[PDB]
Amino acid sequence: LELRLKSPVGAEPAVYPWPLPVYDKHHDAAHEIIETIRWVCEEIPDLKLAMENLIDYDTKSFESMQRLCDKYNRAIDSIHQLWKGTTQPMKLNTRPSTGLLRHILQQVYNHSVTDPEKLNNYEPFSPEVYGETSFDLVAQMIDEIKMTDDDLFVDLGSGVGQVVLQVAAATNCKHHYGVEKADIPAKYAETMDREFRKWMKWYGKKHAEYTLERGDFLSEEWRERIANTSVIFVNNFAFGPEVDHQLKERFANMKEGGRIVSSKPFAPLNFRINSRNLSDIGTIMRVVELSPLKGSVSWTGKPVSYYLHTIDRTILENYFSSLKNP
Ligand SMILES: Nc1ncnc2c1ncn2[C@@H]1O[C@H](CSCC[C@H](N)C(=O)O)[C@@H](O)[C@H]1O
Repeated sequence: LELRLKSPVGAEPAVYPWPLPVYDKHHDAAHEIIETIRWVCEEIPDLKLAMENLIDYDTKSFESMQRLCDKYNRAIDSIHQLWKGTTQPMKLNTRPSTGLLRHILQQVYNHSVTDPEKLNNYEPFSPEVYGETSFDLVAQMIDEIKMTDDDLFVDLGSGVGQVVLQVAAATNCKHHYGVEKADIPAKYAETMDREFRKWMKWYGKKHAEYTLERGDFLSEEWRERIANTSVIFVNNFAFGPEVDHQLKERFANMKEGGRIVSSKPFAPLNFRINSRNLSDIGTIMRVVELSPLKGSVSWTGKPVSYYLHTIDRTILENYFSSLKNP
């Protein structure tokens, strides 16, 4: 006893058991199905036409849901016949739109994070405190911090890996990495990885290369990896002064133009270079606050902020030039 959705591009159908599972208070498989059909309709205008010709969905009855799926599946067959005619088939090889990606990542997450409660079982007041950066902040990061095929992206402390997946889907960096130390999120990230590749194949959408790794970003191996990374993302809000200090040491080896996006600044925003602070990491970076997304508040009730650091040794060079002057 099952529900099936055919892939728009001929991948293996998506199959859902009955009764349909629930993911949390605001997400279940029934609505995932309905939204998936909605989104495939956005990918294919012709399919959207066929679906207009709409019905009552209850989400409680098998026959009603089996009915909805059958109507979608029949419309998919016909579109597939259309593509055998003269009609150009949906272009493959494209990136998903923002709206489609959101849905894809929610879907991947719901299928991968089988017990979301388990992510809260970290040692409190430690660097392992878990918190998820929202899809919208990542989207803003992607928009403002323009990346090219020259860039290498790393999420330091990548959790279940969903920041990496979003960036990999939206940009053409040569490679994207996430590294995560804790067992529970790193275990989930393995399923996130498989579900992402599967679902992206299912929709016929491409992503850049990425790897999700278990590891410790303070390790010897990671010193060099960090030095060669051009865009670092790091949700360091709960890392603490010790870990932040260790990261500063790693960042001091980065190249000009290297960028770090973080939820807590690595240097003060008003940094004034002088004779006492010569070795502070502030001597080699510009730090700006990224614009808050309209009406977004933190647990502090203040607009949640992220910070962009750009490696710029020009700061230091200019100070030393000034010392050869009046
Ligand atoms: N030394 C270290 N190496 C790898 N991961 C670390 C670490 N110290 C802390 N972390 C991880 O950093 C994560 C912070 S939560 C942020 C998760 C994700 N990047 C997001 O923004 O949505 C936690 O999972 C914690 O385990």
